[PDB]
Amino acid sequence: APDFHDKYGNAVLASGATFCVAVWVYMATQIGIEWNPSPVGRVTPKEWR
Amino acid sequence: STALAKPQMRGLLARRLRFHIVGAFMVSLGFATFYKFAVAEKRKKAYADFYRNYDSMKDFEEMRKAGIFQSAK
Amino acid sequence: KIKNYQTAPFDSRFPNQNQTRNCWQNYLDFHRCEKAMTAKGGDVSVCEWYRRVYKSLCPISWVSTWDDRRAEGTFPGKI
Amino acid sequence: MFINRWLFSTNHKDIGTLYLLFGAWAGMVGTALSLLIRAELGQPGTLLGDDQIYNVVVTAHAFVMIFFMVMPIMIGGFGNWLVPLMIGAPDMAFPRMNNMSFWLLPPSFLLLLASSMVEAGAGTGWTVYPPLAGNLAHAGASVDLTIFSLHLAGVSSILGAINFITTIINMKPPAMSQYQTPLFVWSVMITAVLLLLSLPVLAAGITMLLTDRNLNTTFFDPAGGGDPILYQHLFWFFGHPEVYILILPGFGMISHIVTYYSGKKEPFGYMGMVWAMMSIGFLGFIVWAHHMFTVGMDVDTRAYFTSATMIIAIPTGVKVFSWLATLHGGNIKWSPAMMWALGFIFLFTVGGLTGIVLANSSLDIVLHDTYYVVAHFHYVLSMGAVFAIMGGFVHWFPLFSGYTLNDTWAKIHFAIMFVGVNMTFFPQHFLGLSGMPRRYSDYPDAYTMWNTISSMGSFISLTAVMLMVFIIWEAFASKREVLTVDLTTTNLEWLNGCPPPYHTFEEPTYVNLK
Amino acid sequence: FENRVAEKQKLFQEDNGLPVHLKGGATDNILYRVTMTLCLGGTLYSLYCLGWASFPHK
Amino acid sequence: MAYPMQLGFQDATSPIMEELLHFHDHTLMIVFLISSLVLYIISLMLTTKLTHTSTMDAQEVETIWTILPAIILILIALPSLRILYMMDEINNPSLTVKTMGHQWYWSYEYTDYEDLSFDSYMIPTSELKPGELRLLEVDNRVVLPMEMTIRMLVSSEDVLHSWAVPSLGLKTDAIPGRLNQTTLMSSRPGLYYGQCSEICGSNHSFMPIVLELVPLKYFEKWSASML
Amino acid sequence: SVVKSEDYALPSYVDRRDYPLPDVAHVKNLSASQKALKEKEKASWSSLSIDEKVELYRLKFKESFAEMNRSTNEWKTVVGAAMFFIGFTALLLIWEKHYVYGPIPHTFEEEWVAKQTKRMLDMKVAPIQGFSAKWDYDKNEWKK
Amino acid sequence: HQTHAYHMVNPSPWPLTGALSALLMTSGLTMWFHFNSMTLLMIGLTTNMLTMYQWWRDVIRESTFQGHHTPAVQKGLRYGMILFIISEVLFFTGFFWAFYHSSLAPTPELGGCWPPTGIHPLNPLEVPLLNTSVLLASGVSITWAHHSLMEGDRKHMLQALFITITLGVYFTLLQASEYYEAPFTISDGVYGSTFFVATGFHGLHVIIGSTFLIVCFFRQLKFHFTSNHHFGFEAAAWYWHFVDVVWLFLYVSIYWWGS
Amino acid sequence: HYEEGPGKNIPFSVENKWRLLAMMTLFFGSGFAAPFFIVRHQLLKK
Amino acid sequence: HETDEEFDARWVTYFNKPDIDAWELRKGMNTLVGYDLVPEPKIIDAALRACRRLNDFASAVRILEVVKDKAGPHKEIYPYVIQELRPTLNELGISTPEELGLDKV
Amino acid sequence: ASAAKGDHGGTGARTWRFLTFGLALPSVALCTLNSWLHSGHRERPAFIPYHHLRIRTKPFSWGDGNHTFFHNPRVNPLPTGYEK
Amino acid sequence: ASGGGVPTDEEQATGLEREVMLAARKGQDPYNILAPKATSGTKEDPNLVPSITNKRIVGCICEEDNSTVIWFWLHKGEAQRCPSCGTHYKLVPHQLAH
Amino acid sequence: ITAKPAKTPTSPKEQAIGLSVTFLSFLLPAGWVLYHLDNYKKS
Ligand code: HEA
Ligand SMILES: CCCCC/C=C\C/C=C/C/C=C\C/C=C\CCCC(=O)O[C@H](COC(=O)CCCCCCCCCCCCCCCCC)COP(=O)(O)OCCN
Ligand SMILES: CCCCC/C=C/C/C=C/CCCCCCCC(=O)O[C@H](COC(=O)CCCCCCCCCCCCCCC)COP(=O)(O)OCC[N+](C)(C)C
Ligand SMILES: CCCCCC/C=C/CCCCCCCCCC(=O)O[C@H](COC(=O)CCCCCCCCCCCCCCC)COP(=O)(O)OC[C@@H](O)CO
Ligand SMILES: CCCCCCCCCCO[C@@H]1O[C@H](CO)[C@@H](O[C@H]2O[C@H](CO)[C@@H](O)[C@H](O)[C@H]2O)[C@H](O)[C@H]1O
Ligand code: CUA
Ligand SMILES: [O-][O-]
Ligand SMILES: [Cu+2]
Ligand SMILES: [Mg+2]
Ligand code: NA
Ligand code: NA
Ligand SMILES: [Zn+2]
Repeated sequence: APDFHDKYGNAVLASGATFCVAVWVYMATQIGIEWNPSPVGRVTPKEWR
Repeated sequence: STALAKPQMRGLLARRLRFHIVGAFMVSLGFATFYKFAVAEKRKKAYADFYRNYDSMKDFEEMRKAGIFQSAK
Repeated sequence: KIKNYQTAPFDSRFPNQNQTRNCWQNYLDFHRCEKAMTAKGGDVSVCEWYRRVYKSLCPISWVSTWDDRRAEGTFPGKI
Repeated sequence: MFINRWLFSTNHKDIGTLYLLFGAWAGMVGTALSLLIRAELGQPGTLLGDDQIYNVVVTAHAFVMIFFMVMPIMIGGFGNWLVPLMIGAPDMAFPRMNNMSFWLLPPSFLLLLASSMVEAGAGTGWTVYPPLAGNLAHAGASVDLTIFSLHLAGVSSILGAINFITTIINMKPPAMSQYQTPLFVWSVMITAVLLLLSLPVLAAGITMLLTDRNLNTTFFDPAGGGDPILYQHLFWFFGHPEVYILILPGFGMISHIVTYYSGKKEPFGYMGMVWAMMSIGFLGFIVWAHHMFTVGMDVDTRAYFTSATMIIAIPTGVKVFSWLATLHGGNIKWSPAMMWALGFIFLFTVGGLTGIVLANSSLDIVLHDTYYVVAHFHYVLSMGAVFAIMGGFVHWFPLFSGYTLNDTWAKIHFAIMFVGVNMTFFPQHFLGLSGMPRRYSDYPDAYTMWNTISSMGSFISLTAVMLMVFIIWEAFASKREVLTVDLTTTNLEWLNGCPPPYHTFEEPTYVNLK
Repeated sequence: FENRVAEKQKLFQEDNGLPVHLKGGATDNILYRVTMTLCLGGTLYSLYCLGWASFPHK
Repeated sequence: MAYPMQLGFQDATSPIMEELLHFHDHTLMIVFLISSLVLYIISLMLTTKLTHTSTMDAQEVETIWTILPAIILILIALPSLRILYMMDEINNPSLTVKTMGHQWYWSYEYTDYEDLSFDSYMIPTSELKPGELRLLEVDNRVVLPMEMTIRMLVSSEDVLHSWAVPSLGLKTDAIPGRLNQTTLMSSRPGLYYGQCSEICGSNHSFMPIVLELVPLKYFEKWSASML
Repeated sequence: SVVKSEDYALPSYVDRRDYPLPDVAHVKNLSASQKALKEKEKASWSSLSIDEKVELYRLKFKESFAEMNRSTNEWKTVVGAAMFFIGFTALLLIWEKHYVYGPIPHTFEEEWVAKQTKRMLDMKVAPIQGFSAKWDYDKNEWKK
Repeated sequence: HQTHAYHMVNPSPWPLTGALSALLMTSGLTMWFHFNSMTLLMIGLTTNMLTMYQWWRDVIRESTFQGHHTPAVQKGLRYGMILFIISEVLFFTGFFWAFYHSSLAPTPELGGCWPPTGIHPLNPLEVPLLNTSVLLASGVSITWAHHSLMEGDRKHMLQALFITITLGVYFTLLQASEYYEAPFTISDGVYGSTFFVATGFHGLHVIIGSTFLIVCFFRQLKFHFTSNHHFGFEAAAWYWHFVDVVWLFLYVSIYWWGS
Repeated sequence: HYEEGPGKNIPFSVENKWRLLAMMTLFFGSGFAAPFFIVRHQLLKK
Repeated sequence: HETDEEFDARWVTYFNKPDIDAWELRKGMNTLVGYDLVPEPKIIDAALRACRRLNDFASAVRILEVVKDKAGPHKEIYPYVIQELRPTLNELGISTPEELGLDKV
Repeated sequence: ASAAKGDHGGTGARTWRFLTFGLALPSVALCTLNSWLHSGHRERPAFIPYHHLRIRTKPFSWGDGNHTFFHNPRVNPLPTGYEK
Repeated sequence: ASGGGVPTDEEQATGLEREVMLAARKGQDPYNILAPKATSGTKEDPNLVPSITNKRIVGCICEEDNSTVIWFWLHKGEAQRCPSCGTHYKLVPHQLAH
Repeated sequence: ITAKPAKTPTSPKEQAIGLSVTFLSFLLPAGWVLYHLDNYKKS
């Protein structure tokens, strides 16, 4: 007889995967976290003195 | 049809071990070669090339003119 | 009489990272030399080298504490 | 009856159970402190306060995880449950003294909590170095409550060590030599010798700190002719053996797990494993000053401590390769406990290798008191001692309780924790090499990205810890009672059923000499 | 002095189900009760003292 | 100083720190190789249905896995100890500078000739000038002559501290009642940063070090101006 | 058939591919017809039917090798559930950033960082490999 | 019914009361040091003595009166006591390390010399030498006691054991007088610190060992020991030789070489 | 004697799974909560 | 130590013992499968005939299954062994696991 | 060494009693003689307020906080000198 | 020089200590202090395993110096064999301590 | 290992309840404290 994994395995995998990606991408980009990446290739240096 | 030939039946696990350990050893030499060329020697040459014609007084004068020093304007 | 003093040179008696006894010994040597010279009718300028060395090596607060204690009568070294 | 049984116990299983419950509770405490650390560091700036509250939290995190979680679980818990069963003994040599070893630990933990509640806590580091820890820079009762906490934990372990050594030497079947006792039994006995020799030296050092603080001695105070570095020698003379105390019982449980889930009757190279554990225990006593490479020691001394520290890799490597050779040709059972043990082998090896980097005094100048050290020791503690604990707990939970865990939940638990601990600690190598110091509540801006990832990792480990509690609850809630266990012929602790009767081996095993 | 060990061996081997720490008689129970009362009483008081030392007294 | 997303050591500013870089590259390759080998062999042991569970003879293979690690350890210890004693060598400094650690700032004393000493405190974040680095700048930098051998002497007047400058490979503990010695030689002018490296109370995180390396003539005039 | 807790000291059945012949039969009690089947097994096995042979196997053994070695879909549940709880953890991290963390220091404002970057370049931070080495002082731009 | 020779101990309250007594003594010391009060401390010391008294009473009941100490149980107690003494050796070892560390490298605050400037050590040929002869002599008398017990001689056992105890008491009274007469104190820098903490823990161990010998003396008076079974006396004798050997190391290191 | 067997060799009851859940929640929850409340106690002093 | 041929002969002799009992049959097969080899047809032949003397059809089928299992991924070994045993299988009436449907998951 | 006695026929109570009364206790009696002889008070030295001595970083938990536990007025000066 | 007054074990040992003493004098080991010596271990000459109940755990050290011990319950009845080396063991149940 | 079927089965719904209660018991008191940190500090 089919067990829990035969019945619900595909759906747990698919839904867990999709939820996990969505909420980490959201947390990583949408709530103002400062990653402080490298300025190399990204920041235009500005006169400071 | 035709009979099947007798295959090797003994020491199959030991044979697989021998073959993959030698493969691990040849990969280990290949990686050390890559590492010695991509990291260690690269670092040796970046430092040597930097200092070969390095002019420390000219370096200082650039820093001084940019205004970074307390002791030197 | 050998000057152009820049800083205290390497001393083989004190070759290790811990330099506490180098500072201490030259402090004692200077004040021992000064006491000998002050009494016996001589001149402290012969003591100058020790004074330069201990001034180079010794934290200001150590000298100042040791000086205070010599004044008080409580300096535990022999001078 | 309840009081008779659980407060007045003279039974090695019940006392073992008390130690597992105590360590589990301490692990919740240590986990919360670990999250407070990573909340402070999870974004630049100041969250809780300046370095005083922060390092009270760091100090408590270390003491709780070491003395109230790992040691009571490995030694008090697994050692009391398994050691007498594994040699067919009817109990420990000193079953009533065994109970006092346990009951000294809640008082010890109360003194540590008290220290953090009075004054401004003991913000000293778990090394408690003076003068920061003396009566001028840490005036008031917190540091003394810390010292007394350690005294009680130290008495608890010293009496335990005496009990374990005596039991393992004196209470085997008369035909069984020391070279017919299982590897876990060896690992406990060697751990107990280390405890016996090392803790009295810790006790002497913290006592001298107590008297500098309260009786006007000056062991560590230069104004009296004392020396702050003397304290560091006495502490690390204990502190290096202590980390081998923290891992040796783990090594023994790993040997048993890997043998069991490979379907083998015995670990590869038994005498080599015994040799390796004794060699590690011995070399562990002659290397302590590698915690002191920047204090100002002569260069020949640094050269000696470099080389003697590095040699420990040789016996340790024999154990790692012998575990691999035990897997070789096995009928591999991919149980949750086997996953913990496999993770252990690889991730303990990584952290052992960064220990070898740190053994080089020259390089350690730059790495010492940086997060490279923090990364090293969490690979061997969060992914080493803790993985052996989790592997041992899942494997023997059915023996101790009579009930099975849900294996699928336990695999889920492993996977979450594995992601969380590596995310937490792997980036700390970079923070270390690039110069971030230890025991900082805040860091220059450049260190932001790796601190942010490291704190996110600590939250993933939190989710695994919470899930663990649920998994234990589900087991007791469903009551799936054990029926048959494989390989009992080479795993005697299972042979009296699950759970074993209160009294086992009332009639001793029969073993002849031939 | 005379050797009375045999009498004590009879007393402590009497088949009355008492644990060894109470097997000497009612004086054991009194000593037990005094000890445990002082330990439990003293522990509550240590908790009171912790609670007191946990707060500043200006 | 360290820069964002940095993986490795700060660039070397002294020959000794350059030696440590190459020695770390050498040791890290060995760490990678052994770690990888363990991971690979683990995966090998776990990927076959073939079995062999009878008793296995050990003493043959234990020779290999004791001898090869011993050799590897010697290949680490040799360059390790060469650098150790190279660091210890006599050098004849031109200048001695003392630093005393305090809760929570550093003082510096240049007393070879005049009585020059001063306090060096973190610039508070509210007072940083634009471009300046949070938690790292000080009010009075440790000005020093470049391309010269300097004796640094390190102690403390209260609890332990530790005086560190990563890009010069320097870390020397600051212990009261003790005068620890280290040597410093910068190949380049510039600004070089470090931080207190022993726990020392409430503001441990906030007592940094900044060296300002300049030509000898500038150092001499700065020194005269600081009397 | 039915295994009891109180039987732990007795030889027991196991299906293990490395222990092909366990210490006891899977089924020890036999019906009338199973008894007759065991008597017929004492004569030529060529006279046993296929069904009789399967039944003799199922008396001795519980599962066959193919059955006991079968793979499962358990990995899907494990990996999917792990990703769920890792995803749950981001919710904690969202909550923490919203309700616990205040503003980060002003040194992370875009204009501060641009000026600090110029100043780091002016002091030639890591000029050999790590930082300034990646800036082109001649073309006044980041190296390609 | 068991058919092994080991002792299944009745469930006991004394582990708990001993552990709580440790809480009460340590929180008591904290209150004494920081809150000017001795109450918790005196309660802990009282419960600690009560615990020891009832626990070791029970061991006597279990052995002399109930017969549970088979040879296997005795062998275990032998190992236990040996291991306990090893742990006490390592405890003293930390205090000798402190002493050598400070005296072999005397710091400038001391005058750079040992004994420090201003310290006037005791003469090691006066009372310290007397103390040495006393403890050495007690090592000889306790050995006479041991042999008398094995030979079945009750009177000479008691006489030798009484002489041993009298010597232990003598040492303690001599040491207490030396402490009072000493012109240096525990607050006199690292000299006074190492001197009084190391000899002070040694003197505590003399008092513990003397108490243990007195217990054996009254148990002997009550005929508990047989000519072949008397492990409590053997343990007290081993502990007594340990106290003797520690003295000799103190004498040579601190009183004589450190003078 | 004492009770023997699954669920009986332990100082807490597993007879009702919901009472068990409440006991385990208080037990582990109190351990995890304690450092947060000590942090709060220390901030609320000064 | 011994040649491959001496090993196989010790094992053929073991199972051919006329009055081998059920315990010895199980002990032999359970020990044999611990080795890093798939047993030669002549060994399996002797074990199968021991099954016959013990009136144990089911263990004969199990022995065939374990030959297959010991070959691991080398899918050519088991059909070779069965090929070689076919006259014995026919003489004894031993159906293969595949003929019994016992290779179905 | 062999000290310079002899005996060793066997080891017994009688021999150890011989040693107790014939060597150990006479040794104690002789050192008791030597010590209580060189007894008597010695001139206490001039008081110098050395900063490495008479340490006080925290008051003692008894008395007035300034007296050591076995304070002897005749030979133990306070931080400010001898008592009067 | 030497009277008496110290009791002997024969006079004053009690309880289990005395039972062990007295049994040892008879050459007996009811409390399992000694290791039993093996027979040849055949079915004719099996190792005889005393017990006060109807089953006892045996540990079999199959070959001298094996570190691995093979454990199993031995039950009243027909002799059983070590699952590793085949040597024969037979339980001999009895009456009041061994 | 083999085992009996559960004597008191814990259905998916019961498990969701035990899981939720378990997490809330860790998350809510610590959340309460961290939420009110400001009140504690700038008290
Ligand atoms: C369980 C805990 C544990 C363990 C087991 C270890 C194991 C080791 N540790 Fe670690 N360590 C700590 C916990 C631990 N450590 C802690 C808590 C601290 C910081 C304390 C503090 O300051 O708070 C610390 C600090 C520490 C330092 C001080 C660094 C500094 O503060 O600047 C050093 C220096 O040598 C060190 C080295 C080692 C070494 C060489 C090992 C070796 O035992 C590892 C040996 C293992 C291997 C090498 C891997 C397996 C081997 C092979 C596969 C064979 C081939 C390998 C080679 C050929 C190299 N450790
Ligand atoms: C008569 C000969 C023997 C004398 C014994 C007298 C009491 C000592 C008891 C023994 C304890 C030993 C060590 C305690 C530390 C210090 C005591 C040192 C011995 C002593 O008694 O030192 C005295 C000072 O006592 C003082 O400070 C006061 C000390 C009182 C409080 C003790 C402090 C707490 C002890 C901590 C114990 C920790 C135990 C270890 C646990 C280890 C767990 C593994 C010296 O007197 P003084 O006036 O300075 O100089 C003499 C001048 N005429
Ligand atoms: C830091 C760098 C470190 C690098 C470390 C690298 C390790 C490399 C390891 C290589 C191992 C090579 C080992 C060779 C051992 C050979 C023993 C042997 O020769 O084999 C046998 C001895 O067996 C026995 O002990 C049992 C057989 C196996 C015995 C040895 C097993 C070792 C397995 C190790 C697996 C890898 C684990 C370590 C990897 C690091 C004898 O076999 P037979 O065929 O006669 O019996 C079969 C019967 N027939 C054939 C007659 C039918
Ligand atoms: C000023 C003081 C403050 C602190 C308080 C210290 C107080 C002093 C306590 C002194 C120690 C007294 C010990 C009494 C032990 C009596 C019990 C006993 O001795 O029991 C014996 C067993 O040994 C056993 O358990 C022996 C177990 C005894 C070990 C004791 C060793 C000393 C430990 C003391 C603690 C030291 C702490 C030091 C500081 C770090 C009984 O076996 P037998 O003698 O063979 O008799 C049987 C025969 O009759 C049959 O024929
Ligand atoms: C490091 C471990 C911690 C990880 C993160 C924890 C995740 C937080 C779980 C929720 O915790 C609750 O959060 C509410 C906010 O969502 C708080 O209510 C607070 O906020 C509500 C909304 O503003 C008000 O209604 C309430 O009265 C006020 O207490 C509440 O007290 C707190 O228990
Ligand atoms: Cu100064 Cu940390
Ligand atoms: O300690 O490593
Ligand atoms: Cu270490
Ligand atoms: Mg440090
Ligand atoms: Na922070
Ligand atoms: Na004796
Ligand atoms: Zn056997």
